[PDB]
Amino acid sequence: EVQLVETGGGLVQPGGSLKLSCRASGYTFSSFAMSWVRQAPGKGLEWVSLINDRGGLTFYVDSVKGRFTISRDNSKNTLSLQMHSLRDGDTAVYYCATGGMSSALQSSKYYFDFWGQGALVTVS
Amino acid sequence: EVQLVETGGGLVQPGGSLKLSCRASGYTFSSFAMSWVRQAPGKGLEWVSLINDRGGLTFYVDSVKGRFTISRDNSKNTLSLQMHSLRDGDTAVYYCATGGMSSALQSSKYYFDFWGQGALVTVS
Amino acid sequence: EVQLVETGGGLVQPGGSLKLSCRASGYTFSSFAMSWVRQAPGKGLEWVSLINDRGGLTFYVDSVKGRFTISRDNSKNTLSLQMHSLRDGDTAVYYCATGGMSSALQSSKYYFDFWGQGALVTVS
Amino acid sequence: FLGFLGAAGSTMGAASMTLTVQARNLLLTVWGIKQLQARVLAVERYLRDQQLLGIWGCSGKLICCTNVPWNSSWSNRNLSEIWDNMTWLQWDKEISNYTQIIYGLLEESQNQQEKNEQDLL
Amino acid sequence: FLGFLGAAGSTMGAASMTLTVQARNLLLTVWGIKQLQARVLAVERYLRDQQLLGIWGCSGKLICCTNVPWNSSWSNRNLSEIWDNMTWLQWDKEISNYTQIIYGLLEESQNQQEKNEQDLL
Amino acid sequence: FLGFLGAAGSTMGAASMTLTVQARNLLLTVWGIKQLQARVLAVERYLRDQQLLGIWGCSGKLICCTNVPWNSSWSNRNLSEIWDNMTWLQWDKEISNYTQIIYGLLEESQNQQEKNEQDLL
Amino acid sequence: ALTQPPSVSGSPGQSVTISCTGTSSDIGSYNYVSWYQQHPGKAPKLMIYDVTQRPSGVSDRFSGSKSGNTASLTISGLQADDEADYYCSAYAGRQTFYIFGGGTRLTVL
Amino acid sequence: ALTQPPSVSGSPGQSVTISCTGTSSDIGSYNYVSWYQQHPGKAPKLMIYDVTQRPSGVSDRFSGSKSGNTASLTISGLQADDEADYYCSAYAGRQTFYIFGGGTRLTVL
Amino acid sequence: ALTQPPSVSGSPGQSVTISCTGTSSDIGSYNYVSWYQQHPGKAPKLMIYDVTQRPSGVSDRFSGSKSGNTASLTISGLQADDEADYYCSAYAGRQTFYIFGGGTRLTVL
Ligand SMILES: *[C@@H]1O[C@H](CO)[C@@H](O)[C@H](O)[C@H]1NC(C)=O
Ligand SMILES: *[C@@H]1O[C@H](CO)[C@@H](O)[C@H](O)[C@H]1NC(C)=O
Ligand SMILES: *[C@@H]1O[C@H](CO)[C@@H](O)[C@H](O)[C@H]1NC(C)=O
Ligand SMILES: *[C@@H]1O[C@H](CO)[C@@H](O)[C@H](O)[C@H]1NC(C)=O
Ligand SMILES: *[C@@H]1O[C@H](CO)[C@@H](O)[C@H](O)[C@H]1NC(C)=O
Ligand SMILES: *[C@@H]1O[C@H](CO)[C@@H](O)[C@H](O)[C@H]1NC(C)=O
Ligand SMILES: *[C@@H]1O[C@H](CO)[C@@H](O)[C@H](O)[C@H]1NC(C)=O
Ligand SMILES: *[C@@H]1O[C@H](CO)[C@@H](O)[C@H](O)[C@H]1NC(C)=O
Ligand SMILES: *[C@@H]1O[C@H](CO)[C@@H](O)[C@H](O)[C@H]1NC(C)=O
Ligand SMILES: *[C@@H]1O[C@H](CO)[C@@H](O)[C@H](O)[C@H]1NC(C)=O
Ligand SMILES: *[C@@H]1O[C@H](CO)[C@@H](O)[C@H](O)[C@H]1NC(C)=O
Ligand SMILES: *[C@@H]1O[C@H](CO)[C@@H](O)[C@H](O)[C@H]1NC(C)=O
Ligand SMILES: *[C@@H]1O[C@H](CO)[C@@H](O)[C@H](O)[C@H]1NC(C)=O
Ligand SMILES: *[C@@H]1O[C@H](CO)[C@@H](O)[C@H](O)[C@H]1NC(C)=O
Ligand SMILES: *[C@@H]1O[C@H](CO)[C@@H](O)[C@H](O)[C@H]1NC(C)=O
Repeated sequence: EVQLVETGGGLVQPGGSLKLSCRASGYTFSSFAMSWVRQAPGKGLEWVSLINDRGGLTFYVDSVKGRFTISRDNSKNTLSLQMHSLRDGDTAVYYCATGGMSSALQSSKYYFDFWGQGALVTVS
Repeated sequence: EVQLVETGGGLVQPGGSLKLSCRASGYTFSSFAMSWVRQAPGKGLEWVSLINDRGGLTFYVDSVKGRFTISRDNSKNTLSLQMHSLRDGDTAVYYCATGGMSSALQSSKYYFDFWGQGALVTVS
Repeated sequence: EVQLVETGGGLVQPGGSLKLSCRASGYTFSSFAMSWVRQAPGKGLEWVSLINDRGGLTFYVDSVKGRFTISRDNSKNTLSLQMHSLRDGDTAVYYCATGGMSSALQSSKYYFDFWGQGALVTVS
Repeated sequence: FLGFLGAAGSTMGAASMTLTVQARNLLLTVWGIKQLQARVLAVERYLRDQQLLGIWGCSGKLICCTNVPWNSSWSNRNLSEIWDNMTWLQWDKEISNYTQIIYGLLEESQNQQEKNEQDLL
Repeated sequence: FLGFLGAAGSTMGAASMTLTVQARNLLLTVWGIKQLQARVLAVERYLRDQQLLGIWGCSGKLICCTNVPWNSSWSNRNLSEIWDNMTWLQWDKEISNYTQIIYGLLEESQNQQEKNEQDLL
Repeated sequence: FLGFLGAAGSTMGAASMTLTVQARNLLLTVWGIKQLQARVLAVERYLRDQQLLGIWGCSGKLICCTNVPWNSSWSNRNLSEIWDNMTWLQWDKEISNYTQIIYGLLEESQNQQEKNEQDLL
Repeated sequence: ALTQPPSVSGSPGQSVTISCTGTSSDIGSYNYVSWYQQHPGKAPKLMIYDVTQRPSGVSDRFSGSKSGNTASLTISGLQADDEADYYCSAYAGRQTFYIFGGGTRLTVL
Repeated sequence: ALTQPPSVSGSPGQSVTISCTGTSSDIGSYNYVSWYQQHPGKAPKLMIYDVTQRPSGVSDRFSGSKSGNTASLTISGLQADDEADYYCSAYAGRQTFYIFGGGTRLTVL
Repeated sequence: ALTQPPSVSGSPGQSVTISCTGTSSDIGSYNYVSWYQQHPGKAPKLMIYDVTQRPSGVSDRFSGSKSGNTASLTISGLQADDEADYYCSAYAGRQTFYIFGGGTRLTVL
């Protein structure tokens, strides 16, 4: 049993900023790469960002590439996602998930093993 | 006197695959780079692909870049071109030709010295 | 007090070529990077090209990238800009300016400290 | 943390973070000769390893990712066993008989790469 | 122009154009032993510097731009003073006490870089 | 196929595929001294060549493509004669008198390249 | 991205197939096509990963495969408990890491 | 590029502000936004460089700052001698080195 | 690509010129502009390579040159045996290796 719990504010003005976070437990945090996936209010899933297990390498979807920052702290078992600028198009549920990458000295994943329940963020 | 003889099937369905080949004689096969050029049924010439004399380096025109493979076997004096997916727009005569590149330790070519007669390929 | 004096022809036919130059004095020529900036007959300023203090590195705005050459001779205290092809859209006053880059072993600039008065070039 | 060879009993993926620890430890006339021979040998051994990395295209690196595939016949194990259970001493015994084959393949793929890169220039 | 150490009294940015000048100058039985010891030492000293550049990711270079930030506490001066007024002998005295700190940081950033580059492949 | 120097009578382009063959062959107190001198010299000669490749920007390579143009006055021949008819022994005699000029040019173009690459960072 | 918009349906005990169609520089070239199940209001669950493999805890009623540029999810002994949206995703190389298709709603009759 | 098209005006002794708005991968990310003054018929003069700094010879009537993606030039004790066009520019990274906005005409009332 | 669409013609013994116009990052910058002759129903033959050179076996009735971004093929003592299509091609750098123009039909009058 593992848990991923998203926290963070859910209501912002466009043009502002928002920081979300995700507390993990039940597994070695430091052994896994992690990512964020959005669920549009009425559509499907979209990948947004990915961070390596050691925190050194980050990747983004083009639509947030110059706006969002993904960060990790392995001593607290947490992820964070720092949003800036914010658009109406960014309204979504943001899910914390474990998987996405690999560490090249272990079997690859390229899929998401665990999901949290998601933080809801609305841009007004 | 040199010869280049194209062989291979001439009728395929779109969505399929086709392998063409070209037997060479009268010159040292291994000393020359080779390429394929298309002749549209009613238009001009188009370069499609190029392979180095040793077979290690290949180049493609963007329109077939994710679909065609060019290969060479210097022990049999043959070229091959493996087509996949196939579009109606790929109907053409495919010519085997000698030239196109160089080996950087000899005079350059950047032109085609010898041509075969061409295989006719129709996509239905 | 420093001076930058632009010289060069001011009337060309489209499709031709033109060489402009800029004589500098009052400062160590070799200590500064230099650039050219255009003033459209009825609009604003546009950066065109930049050359490093030692003359080894050059940069261009995309609109002239395949047409203009920037060169420097530190023994004569001069810049030159060689225009080719020439378009009606290239009519402008061409200013010689000091600044733009840096030499990575000294404080950066990224601004223009000195300006000449400008050569006027008309494409007919 | 650990000093020289302190990672010897650690697993392969726990070790291999200490590569600089070991790399830096490789550097009456009769006594003078015995010591010069010892010093000359240390230099010669060092240089042979560096020459070998060079011809494989790994000069200047402690970790060098190559373009040679791994034959399953050399060791049919998954990354999990090799990097998480085994130590480097155990691994060295397991594939001792394939060392020269692997080295020959590394030299050959570099020769081909080096030439392809010349033709592209 | 200048030969070996001719730039010693020049400023740091005037010097550092002569790096190949200095780099190339680093290369009865009792007399034989004394000279072999001198020659063996010259080789050992040379190789230690080359090994050190290697682990910092600067192999094969005379000028190597790294990814470590400069702490203002090591020397709170602007580029103008360091490169235009000071000589290398003066600089070496000014930051002698920080040399080992800097070296440790250079080794560590290379270890991290080298691993990140493996994961990307 | 061929072992050490087996390609000596081959043409320049047939040879130069055997570069690793030659590179790997470069590695009572009185007898001890004579042998240490021979071993120390082999190391010193090896390192001088490696240092030289380094300052030219060719560290770690057997084939290094540079950015210096070939003056026709050094040898006015086409690639066909040089790579297909001549051997390396013949070539070495033909351009012996230009070796130092070429070496000076290689060092200088590397110094300029190395600095331009610093300014771009 | 990937496509398959329709609803999908069948009666208990009948099998159903959910398609996932992509392109060559995507699903064709990489064998990394996972599938996720999502009941409305809940986070997604991984059902299939890589191509055919399932996570421990996932029943054998779920399997999948691919051909050409099209992947599919097969549900065999269809249950009322399978009423969830299903999504496919795929690794699409470096630069564009992941893409998803829209999902399909599975209705049990 | 950068934008600020309107004329700007005020009476002697009144301050005025000239805006310069860009984007994130430009003015937002790099603190290199100089300002130039140009009387018609003359070459431009540097007034502000980097963000807030002025060249020696430039009076303290000229200062500037930035916030977010917008920079501005402030003129305090406005003089009749300030009747010039003002332009902002910015370093926009490698590849696209410099961009300029159109300038504004400052009218003294 | 390269352009020259019209037919070309003349009587036996008259010279003709066949143009080939490209761009700067093509024909302007690289001196690699070969020409090929093709009788309908047959594979092409190389007539000119590089810029002015001809293959052994090609007569001196065929020559060529370039100026600016335009290349041309010259046929001198025009024969009835020259009734073929002529194509120009050029090396266009790495990435885009070769381009061709459409050819022209040479009619002997
Ligand atoms: C020795 O083995 C134990 C067994 O778990 C392990 O925890 C310990 O870390 C090992 N020693 C080292 C240096 O890793
Ligand atoms: C793997 O090794 C076996 C012999 O141990 C050999 O026959 C086989 O061809 C090798 N495979 C490859 C891909 O080289
Ligand atoms: C992979 O690892 C497992 C350990 O759970 C092992 O049982 C299996 O044999 C390994 N696969 C191979 C290739 O042996
Ligand atoms: C290999 O390491 C893993 C790490 O958790 C451990 O669970 C497993 O039992 C180990 N296998 C062996 C054979 O020691
Ligand atoms: C290596 O050779 C020895 C020779 O007896 C053999 O016993 C050993 O099993 C071999 N190792 C492997 C991994 O096959
Ligand atoms: C020595 O100092 C003087 C002082 O200006 C300077 O000009 C000279 O160049 C210095 N020597 C060298 C080698 O630079
Ligand atoms: C700079 O050095 C001081 C001690 O001299 C240290 O406390 C500080 O953290 C260092 N700064 C950085 C950025 O490491
Ligand atoms: C920068 O250089 C000036 C020389 O004009 C000097 O006065 C100032 O102290 C230097 N800044 C620092 C960081 O000390
Ligand atoms: C540093 O060099 C500059 C070069 O012009 C000179 O003006 C300045 O006075 C020098 N400063 C010192 C402290 O020598
Ligand atoms: C280096 O240590 C010595 C020890 O006495 C001290 O005097 C000197 O000031 C130190 N250097 C610096 C730059 O602090
Ligand atoms: C020696 O010369 C002959 C002459 O053709 C040639 O065939 C042979 O290969 C040469 N020897 C070598 C090692 O190439
Ligand atoms: C070629 O060498 C001659 C002298 O042998 C020299 O004068 C000439 O300038 C050299 N050419 C180039 C391009 O350097
Ligand atoms: C080029 O090669 C030919 C051999 O056919 C030779 O006759 C000619 O002299 C060579 N060119 C030069 C530069 O000498
Ligand atoms: C050079 O080699 C070619 C290879 O075919 C040969 O034909 C030619 O005669 C050789 N020339 C000389 C001078 O040996
Ligand atoms: C090299 O110098 C010697 C000195 O006599 C001369 O004979 C020889 O021709 C020179 N070599 C060349 C290639 O000019």
